[PDB]
Amino acid sequence: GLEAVRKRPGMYIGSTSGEGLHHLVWEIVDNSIDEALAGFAKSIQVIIEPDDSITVIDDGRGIPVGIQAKTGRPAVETVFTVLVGSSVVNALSTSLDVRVYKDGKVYYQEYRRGAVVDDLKVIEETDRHGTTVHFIPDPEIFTETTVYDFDKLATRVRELAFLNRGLHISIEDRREGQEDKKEYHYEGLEH
Ligand SMILES: CCc1[nH]c2nc(Sc3cnc4nccnc4c3)nc(N3CC[C@@H](N)C3)c2c1Cl
Repeated sequence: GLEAVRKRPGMYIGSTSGEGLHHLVWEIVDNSIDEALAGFAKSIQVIIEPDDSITVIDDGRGIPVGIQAKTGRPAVETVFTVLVGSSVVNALSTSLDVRVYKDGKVYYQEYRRGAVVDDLKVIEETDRHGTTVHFIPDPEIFTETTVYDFDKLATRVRELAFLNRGLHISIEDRREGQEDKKEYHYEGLEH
């Protein structure tokens, strides 16, 4: 399964250079965009964390957490563990954690180099809804660079806001000595 992704990442993300590093972000962001298209997500935050890890936060419905008859596993686990790019991001990260905010509960699971740490667990109560995915790209895969380009991300985030008119989407850099944030929103009929 995902071991094939770790051994031939070039076949899944096109490059293991800086281009592939940035592709990981879009693979997660695209899923949040799909949930905006479904009509439920209204805002997406992309964050470059101080350690060059990535957090993507949306306010959609939250990935389904119920057990599937075909797998006997929660749907959210399958999203990240079965090879449509979320599992690819998981495989090529040292760690990925998902929090699903749904029906008053926060459901949490984490993976390490693609492998499950523990069963999905309720860790908190919540009044919000959505999905938060955080990942640390694997330097064993991204041997050229693990350092993100804020302008590169910002440029595409702006493009995505335009193509998805009505969406709120932001990009934030939390790295030392260069903290920045840009927020984008193109108006619909209310304009
Ligand atoms: C933060 C990134 C994110 N946000 C996400 N938000 C949702 S919300 C959602 C999507 N589809 C549904 N279909 C049926 C019922 N509930 C749904 C909720 N789903 C997700 N899935 C599900 C399948 C795959 N596209 C990933 C994601 C993902 Cl990944």
